[PDB]
Order: sequence, then structure tokens, then C-alpha cells
Amino acid sequence: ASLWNWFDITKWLWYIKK
Amino acid sequence: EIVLTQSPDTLSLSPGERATLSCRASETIRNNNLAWYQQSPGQAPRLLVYGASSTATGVPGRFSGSGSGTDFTLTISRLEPEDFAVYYCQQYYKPPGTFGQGTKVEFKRTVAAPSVFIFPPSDEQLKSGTASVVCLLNNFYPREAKVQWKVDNALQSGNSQESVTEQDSKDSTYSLSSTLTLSKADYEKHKVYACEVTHQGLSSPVTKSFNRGE
Amino acid sequence: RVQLVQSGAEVKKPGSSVRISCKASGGTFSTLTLTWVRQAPGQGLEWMGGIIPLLSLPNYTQKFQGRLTITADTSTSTSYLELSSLRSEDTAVYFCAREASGWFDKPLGAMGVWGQGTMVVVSSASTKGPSVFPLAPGTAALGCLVKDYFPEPVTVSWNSGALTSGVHTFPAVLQSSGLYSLSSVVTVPSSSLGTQTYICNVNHKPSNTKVDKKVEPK
Repeated sequence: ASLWNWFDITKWLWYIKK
Repeated sequence: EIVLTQSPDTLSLSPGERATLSCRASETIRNNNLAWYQQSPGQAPRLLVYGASSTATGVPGRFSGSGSGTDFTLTISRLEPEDFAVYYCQQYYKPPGTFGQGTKVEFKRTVAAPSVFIFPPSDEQLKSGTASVVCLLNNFYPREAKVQWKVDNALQSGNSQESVTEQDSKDSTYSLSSTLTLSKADYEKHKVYACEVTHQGLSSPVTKSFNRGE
Repeated sequence: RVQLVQSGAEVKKPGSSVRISCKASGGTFSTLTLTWVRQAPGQGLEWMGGIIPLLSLPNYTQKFQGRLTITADTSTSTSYLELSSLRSEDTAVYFCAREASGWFDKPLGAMGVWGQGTMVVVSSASTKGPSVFPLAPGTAALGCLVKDYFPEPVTVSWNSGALTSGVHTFPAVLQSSGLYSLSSVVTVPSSSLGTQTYICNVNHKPSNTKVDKKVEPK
């Protein structure tokens, strides 16, 4: 899963806040 | 770990020509998390392309990226003089991040054989305990050259260091210097000191040598 | 716009550790990745690791795990790299870089803003002025060998600057001893060796050393 991917965490933080 | 292999190592072109640079990955980059960077001597890298095909804001329009899967391409549609630099691809798909080894875009020119010179160590250095022998290759092209040190016809290994100048902005040639360093005792033991040079412009290897004593 | 300012150059003995800082002027910092990249003299870029400051979450390539620590301070928008057990292979320029931001504010993954770099030299040497040795010579080559100095840089001229055409001053090499060495050469007419004096002028500001060496035929 891209979930555990360190390179995708900032993208998830941006999507979760939006 | 994802390995990125760029090709070619050196691209030799002229201003106004089209440059095509390649980057091949050991593993499919499934979300196209591939970037291209530019670096000039003594400056920090600059982002050119992200997401395999999105040129960064402020980057000139002659830069564009394409490709998917494991094969990616950076195209410079028409080279300007400031575009002659080193380019790196980089993946940010799976940690760790990794760069390619880099591709240099140099100025194109006709093959030129080097002028070869050899310098024995000075007496002032010998009376200090060490001996340095210098082999100079002057104003040649291309940059790739093979310099071999031979002492009494014996191949030397692990006791020399070489340096190369930047491409000359007037005639587009390179110059190289190789330095062989020995102890005074080891230098005084042998007689024949030679540096053998192989280059694309030379029909056969060139050897400059001297006998310790002349 | 956004700029990353890094700390000054460092000289470290082998086995010691180095700490370097990177401060962002403005812009988003806590929710964007901050990565450290190094480049040995003459080689390519090497991705070392990064950090997400809000989560205090680092990620290191396996090569450096155990010697590398990357931290961040959100109040001052500053990141720190620390590399211990230094070896000669660690001599490099170390770059700080911040994730690029996209169409909305979408993190783009690539490194968009770069610091100016911090040079780290790993050497056991102390400050030393160079010894200048002659490289004795219808074209003739001659020069000076500027050997065993530390640290960089050294400036070289010929005949107090009156001789510029045909000069090649090579980039210095760091020898195994931890000292630098370079050569400067010039091509001159062979007929001029008997009547034209050739002097190489060497300056080494770190040791406040000036040297002039006459180069004459054997």
C-alpha cells in the first residue's frame, strides 16, 4: 500500500486536511 | 532499492541541436515519480521536470520529459550555451531515493590528439625525501584518455593521481596531468620512467620517458 | 522567493562528527519533506535521507543508518544533519533541499528548493603553506608543482600576471596524506628559454604565504 510509503506521507497529510 | 541507469555518459553536441537523454530503472515506476535535475559547476542542482513529464515552473520550455514504466527521456529541443551541464534523473517512488549517475552535455568538436610532456622531479624535492613525476597531456579532445606509468618497464598501480581541466571555452579542448609519487629511495633505485598515453586521436600509444641521470 | 541558507564550511578529523544546519526563509515547512543530498568532489549526487518535520519522521538509506541523524525544528524552520564516525570518503558538498509544491498545495515529491551547499573536508592535516617545485622544460612546456598544502584555495599566476596565454592551472587533488596538490603549466616558444625569465607566483591566504619560484631549463 502507498499508505506505508514514506514518499507519500506528505501527500496524505495534504489530502487529510483537505 | 531502485537503480537508475542513465545513457549516454557524455553527450557531445552543438548549440541549436536537439539533446535526448535516457534514464532506465531496474523496477517499474508505477506512479511516474521521476524527476530531472540540472547542475552547473559550483552551483546547486535545479529541478527541471517532475512526475516524469511535468516541467517545473520557471524552467524554459525547451525542456520536456516523457516515458513511463522503466524507460524515461529528457529532451532539450534546441540547446542553448547555458544548457551544457550535467543532468540527473531521480526516483521518489519507493524509499530510499536514488539518483542516476549523471549525463554530461559537452561541446562537440573534431578529434584532437594530445601533446605529451614529462617532467622529472626537481632536486629541491628530492632533497626533501619524496619524488614526483608529472605527465602532461595538452589540448586534446575528447576527454577520455588512458595514461599508464611504467618504471623500468613495470606497470605502476596505486601511486598516481590525475586531474583534468574544464572544457576550454575558446577551442573546446581538455588538458590532463598525471602525477606519480615515489619515495626518494624508490626513485633512486630505478632508471627508466615512462608515461604511456592511449587516445582516440593517436594512431598508436605514445610514450614519453627519461633516464634518471641526464 | 523561498530560500534555504546552510551553515559554513567545516574541516573535521577522521573519527569525529559534523553537524550542519539548514534554515528556510519562509513558506510551508512542517508538512513538506526536507531531504539531504551529498556530492563528493567530481562525482554525482547521493540521496542520503530526509525528514517530515511535523511528524519528526526521518528516513535514511541503509548505507548511513547508524551514523546519520536528521532532525528538524518547526518553530525556526530549521533542519540539522549530523554525520558521525567520519571517514575520508565523507569529504563532499552536503545539500539541503525542500519538497516542491504543486497546482493547489499538493506535495510533488521532487526537490524544488535547494540550499547553497556546505563543504565538509575530512582530513587529519593542519594548516600548511605549499612547497612550490619547478617543472623544468618549437614549443616548450614548463610549470610549477604546488604540493602539500591545506586547506584550499591557492591562487597561481605567472610573471606577476603578464603571462596569461597558454596557462593551465589544474584543479587540486586531495592526496592520501590529507594534503592538497596541484600543478600549473604554460606553453612557451622554445627559442625564448634562453632570454625570457619565467616565474610562478603562488598565494595561500589560509597560511598567509606568498611564494615566487623561478623556473629555468635544466
